[PDB]
Amino acid sequence: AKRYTSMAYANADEMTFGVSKYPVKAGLDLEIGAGYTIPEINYAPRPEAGASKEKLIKEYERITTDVMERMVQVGFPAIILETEHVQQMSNNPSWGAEVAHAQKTIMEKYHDEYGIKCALRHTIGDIRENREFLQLRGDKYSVFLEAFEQCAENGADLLSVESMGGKEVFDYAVLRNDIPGLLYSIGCLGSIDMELIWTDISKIAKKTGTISAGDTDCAQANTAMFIGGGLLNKNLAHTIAVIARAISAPRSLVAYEAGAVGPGKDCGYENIIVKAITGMPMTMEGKTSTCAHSDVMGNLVMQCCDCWSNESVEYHGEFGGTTVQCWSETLAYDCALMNTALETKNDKVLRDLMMLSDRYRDPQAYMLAYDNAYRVGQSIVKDGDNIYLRAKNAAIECCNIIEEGAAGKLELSRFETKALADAKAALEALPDDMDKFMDDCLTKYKSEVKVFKPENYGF
Amino acid sequence: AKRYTSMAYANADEMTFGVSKYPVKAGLDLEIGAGYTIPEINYAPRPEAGASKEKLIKEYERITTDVMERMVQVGFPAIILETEHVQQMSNNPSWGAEVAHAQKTIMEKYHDEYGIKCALRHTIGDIRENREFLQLRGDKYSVFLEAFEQCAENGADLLSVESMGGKEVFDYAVLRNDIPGLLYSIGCLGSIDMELIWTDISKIAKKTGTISAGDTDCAQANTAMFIGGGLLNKNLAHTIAVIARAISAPRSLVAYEAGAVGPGKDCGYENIIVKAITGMPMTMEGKTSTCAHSDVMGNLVMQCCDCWSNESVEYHGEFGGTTVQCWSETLAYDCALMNTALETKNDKVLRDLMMLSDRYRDPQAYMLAYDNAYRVGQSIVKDGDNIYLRAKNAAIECCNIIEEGAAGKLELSRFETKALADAKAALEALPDDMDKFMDDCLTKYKSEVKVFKPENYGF
Amino acid sequence: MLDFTEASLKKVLTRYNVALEKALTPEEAAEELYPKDELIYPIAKAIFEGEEDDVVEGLQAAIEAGKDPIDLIDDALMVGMGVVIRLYDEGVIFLPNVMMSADAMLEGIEYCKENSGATPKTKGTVVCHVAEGDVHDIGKNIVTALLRANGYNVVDLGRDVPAEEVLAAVQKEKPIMLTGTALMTTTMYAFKEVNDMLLENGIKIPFACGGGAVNQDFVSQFALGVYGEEAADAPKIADAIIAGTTDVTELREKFHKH
Amino acid sequence: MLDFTEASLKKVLTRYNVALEKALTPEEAAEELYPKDELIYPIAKAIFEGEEDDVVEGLQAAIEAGKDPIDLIDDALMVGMGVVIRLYDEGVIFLPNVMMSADAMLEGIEYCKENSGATPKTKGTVVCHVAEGDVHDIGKNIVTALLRANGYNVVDLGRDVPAEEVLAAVQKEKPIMLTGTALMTTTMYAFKEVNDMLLENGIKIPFACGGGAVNQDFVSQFALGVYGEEAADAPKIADAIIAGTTDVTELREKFHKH
Ligand SMILES: [K+]
Ligand SMILES: [K+]
Ligand SMILES: [Zn+2]
Ligand SMILES: [Zn+2]
Ligand SMILES: [Zn+2]
Repeated sequence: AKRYTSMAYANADEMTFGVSKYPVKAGLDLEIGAGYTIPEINYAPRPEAGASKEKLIKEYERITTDVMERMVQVGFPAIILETEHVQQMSNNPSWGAEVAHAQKTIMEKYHDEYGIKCALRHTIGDIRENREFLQLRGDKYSVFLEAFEQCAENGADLLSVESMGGKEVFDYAVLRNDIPGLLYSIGCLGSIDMELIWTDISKIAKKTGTISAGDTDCAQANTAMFIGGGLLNKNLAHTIAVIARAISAPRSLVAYEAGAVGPGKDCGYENIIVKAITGMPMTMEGKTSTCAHSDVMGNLVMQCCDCWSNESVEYHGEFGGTTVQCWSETLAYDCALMNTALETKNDKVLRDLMMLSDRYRDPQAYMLAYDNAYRVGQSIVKDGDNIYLRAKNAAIECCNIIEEGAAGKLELSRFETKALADAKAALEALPDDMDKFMDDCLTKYKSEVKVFKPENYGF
Repeated sequence: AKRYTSMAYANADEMTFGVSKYPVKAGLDLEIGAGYTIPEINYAPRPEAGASKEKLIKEYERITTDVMERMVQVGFPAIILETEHVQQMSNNPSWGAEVAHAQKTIMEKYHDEYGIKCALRHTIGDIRENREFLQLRGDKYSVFLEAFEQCAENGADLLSVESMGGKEVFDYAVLRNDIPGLLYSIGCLGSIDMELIWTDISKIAKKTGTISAGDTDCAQANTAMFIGGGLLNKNLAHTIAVIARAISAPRSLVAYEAGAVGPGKDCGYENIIVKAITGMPMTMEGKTSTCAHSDVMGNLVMQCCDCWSNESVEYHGEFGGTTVQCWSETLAYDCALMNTALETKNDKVLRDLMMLSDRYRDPQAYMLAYDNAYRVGQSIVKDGDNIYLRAKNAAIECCNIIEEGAAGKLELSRFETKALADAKAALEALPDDMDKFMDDCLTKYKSEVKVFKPENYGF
Repeated sequence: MLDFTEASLKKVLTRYNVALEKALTPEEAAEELYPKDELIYPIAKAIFEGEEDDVVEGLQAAIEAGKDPIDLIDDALMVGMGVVIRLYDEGVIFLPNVMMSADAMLEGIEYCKENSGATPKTKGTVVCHVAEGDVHDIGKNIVTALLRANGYNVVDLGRDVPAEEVLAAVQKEKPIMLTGTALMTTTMYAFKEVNDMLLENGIKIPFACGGGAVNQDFVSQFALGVYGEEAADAPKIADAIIAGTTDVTELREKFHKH
Repeated sequence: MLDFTEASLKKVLTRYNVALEKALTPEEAAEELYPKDELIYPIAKAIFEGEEDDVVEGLQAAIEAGKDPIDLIDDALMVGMGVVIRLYDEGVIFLPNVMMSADAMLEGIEYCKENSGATPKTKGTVVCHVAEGDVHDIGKNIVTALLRANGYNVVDLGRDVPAEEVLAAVQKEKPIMLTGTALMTTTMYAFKEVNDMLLENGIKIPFACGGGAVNQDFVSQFALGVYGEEAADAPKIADAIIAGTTDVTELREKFHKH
């Protein structure tokens, strides 16, 4: 709704981890972006626990107890718990609500005993879909909103979702090196959907005195990343994955335009670009989220993180204790290193060290390096009012950034270089006018993708 | 054999991570302490894999393939695999040999294709024991040696053991705040057994062209730490755990005196002291070994590591891939940060940041801080020819160190403080003459500990 | 901000993929494999390029300067495709290049389906599905695309597919092979229902199981189960049914062992 | 090298144990709990202090100025020990203080043997063992102690214990409760052997299982199995046998639900 047309920071060099321009106060005495990074632990219940509401509540009480116990045994000052709903917690609003209430109760107990700072994030499933297609504005919509407000009324401090707007056209395009289809699905359909939902979520957050935290392009940009996989895969050019990431930034940006205040969702790798624009805090994930997946920017993503996440891990036993204890201890220590750097005014060198670790590992890391991310940010805000053109700007800026890198020390394969050159040309041939582009794609994808329903986006 | 009476380094500030004064060359184009840190991945097969030799060999093949595959997919330039023998691999020497062979074969295939540097470490089991007692010089001794040489002849690059000298008296002493018993078990009995085995181990390394790597006081010092547990535990005062650690330093030092060259075993937290004395490279484990256990010095132990380990994890599936893959990726990334620091001449500040992170977390961490570790180093070499007296010096120096800490910003509980004070007085009441102490202890533990067999120590 | 020297970077990481890339460009590589049959040529090249118009254009001229109405599928489309598949296995091209190519071929097949009545011939039917409760499409689609692109008829049962529906389709279509894909722990056990309900109706065909949440040990507790990790493993196992092996134990022996 | 300001240290970590420590020294806290019975007092202070030389001397003086050789077990030794356990529970003293006190008390119990003839009496018999293949003593030793401290009699079967031998001990001593401790995945399965081989010999006493490698769902798969995660759980689960609960499912209801 209220679009960004300038940057929150004067230059990339002002950005650092654990501080952001507009901090968020939430939960039990916690502050985010306020001069300390925070570990944010994620977890998935075992398949059996999903059988009933009571089994699910119990599993999450074991998770929460195990986590808070570990934090106080190792002396950590602060922790965030993120509960990513299984579908049944969102489809039945009161289920997620009762899990939220049960978790908050154990956290309040540890906060009263020890004074440990903490907050709870609930991430509602995007349930606006059936077996045949997306139903972004249908019957499930009202249930979607009830899931948010119920969890907000019963203990959740931060509200997030990984929304599905444009996912269907994305899925078709990403498999086909259809760059304009990437632009339309992520930058356009995604942006439009994001504005609808985030407007409502923020209203709910305000009414219930909780925080409208943010979204992630996980359904599109992360999918491109996983299909791309490691350095030796052959399923998606990494030079195209990175372009998807560039476009994801003005899409994810819309949450904040529409009332969200951060921290953004861990799996929003694009959050570095978003932070450079909004000056809001963001959670990141990388080397300590390998329990969920491999990535090629393990250290770099820490560069300006405010919260540090393990993404997800099943809840089960390891020699060192419970899965959620093992990873929360590692996240917490990573945050201790960063906090020691802040307290001693050595954050900037450490931020640089983190960035440089991965700058040259892959075009996907290269672009996300805080200086290059800020550059992408600049390219979006110069047409900030225009959801299409800002996204197109980002995509081409991305291409320029990678080309420059490749002319220095970024070592791309011939194949990667070609895919990049093809996509830049595809992007430069597009019209500047949004309507022109929106209309051509509407009729193109209506035709090429039969599961694509324009009513999902108010068309 | 040849005792240390001076320090390899002129002062603590010369110490850093990824470099040691005396580097170790080994395996497939790998170098240790040569200007880069190296991840060292550990693992335990599932119970089912122990049925037959072939299932065991198979499990290790899967582990090895999974690790090498991940390293090349994420662009990591180096890796060490450590296989800690299950008991059956050591009791039947050819079992360990054949696992060694199957692992090296795969490692060669990857090294040939991609040029990734790697080395294989086999850690023989200390099998010199039966159901009723230690048998450190019994019939099992020759089998013990056969394990080292068979593995060394069949692909193992580094040779290690976690040896049990003094374990029986330690186990008795640690439950009783018997500080002198700690001194005797670890410092005296431990040191005597260490010299026997490491003379033979080194002889074998030389004969087979492999590396006599080093030992760990796991069986004593780590037991004390694990019983000490978290900050809120009530099983062993942390001020007694750190004393046990200080004494382990000259015990573990014996391996090097007797011919090992490093890198020492990961669970040798006292390796920081050992490095300061010897200038030899050492593996460490902390924040990224939480799959095996919690500790109270997650970041500090990186301060001067040469290799960086996850200690151990069961081989099984996680969302992100196989357990050895998730943890190897985190280790390798931790190394990448360190190596970037080195490349840009920022290692010393990062070293300080890692150290300062945990310096105040616990007395166990405070002492292990590289400046304090060095000081404990100095207290050892000033009587280096004398194994009792050097150990007593370390224990008393440790007490001094924690006390100075406690008068500064180290915040000890009353209970911790009293227990330190009781231990210092008990150490200070002991005689300087070794034979006296040896004789007092011989007769005291003969009477108090029925499983104690003086012949295990040549008495 | 910090930067590396060339020597430093070289020490810190290695993009292993760069040095393993073959010298020839995809185009040059394709050129070494195209038939020089003048008539079949510009079709094979058109498939490789994912350029559907040129596939049609090239098919119109080949039935006018000769015949082969239905044959052009095998003589021109499946030869063009055999080039794409080859280059994909050798890693000189990537998945999307195969997808674009299969799209261009499918439109070239259905254009033959309009100048025929003859009904085309396939190596056999394969039924594909995603375990019920699971929306994860991609891996199935890549199994779908590879199969078709290797010369198989594919009835793709779609996403949240509920067993009863699978049973019914192995009946309607009598396929040589069924495939399954699961990605959530909350979902892999729909391979149960299907394996049991194929047995509880007397059906004995290979059940190629794959998916992120799935490994070689999980599919072995099923008599019909056969693991494939790569999507490129689906047609490779389907070809072992053209060879005669219906026995699952014998398939496992020449396909398992990871 | 770097150091923190006080303000900074306070932000980066918290030694949570420090603020939680009660004000009374252990010494003053035991003082409040000692029986003020003149002749019994020096023996209770002796037990807490874990000082055996003063335990005998205090006991001798007690049987001289009064009577009660065997009676002092429950009047002078169990009362002092009960102070020790309370303070351990409240966390004002640590394990090694409990151990030294148990050493001191056990050396008192056998000095009461030397003036008895009458036989001492206990609340039942517990057999304790570590799984076969397993060398991890410590947890078993803590369970041992806390059992001997809560008034029970314990035959300690030791380390690497083969099951045939658990049978034989359970037969001889007719215990009310069997404890087992396993620490390795490679070793927890010795509870199988034990459980089956008790049912196959028709015994139905509760088998309370613990150790690092073990959890609730694991012990529940055996019929005789009870879980207890902490060592304190050992007497608490044995008190319910003395309360008259022998049914595993009845016992589990109170003690599972972790
Ligand atoms: K997620
Ligand atoms: K070990
Ligand atoms: Zn996500
Ligand atoms: Zn160890
Ligand atoms: Zn696990």
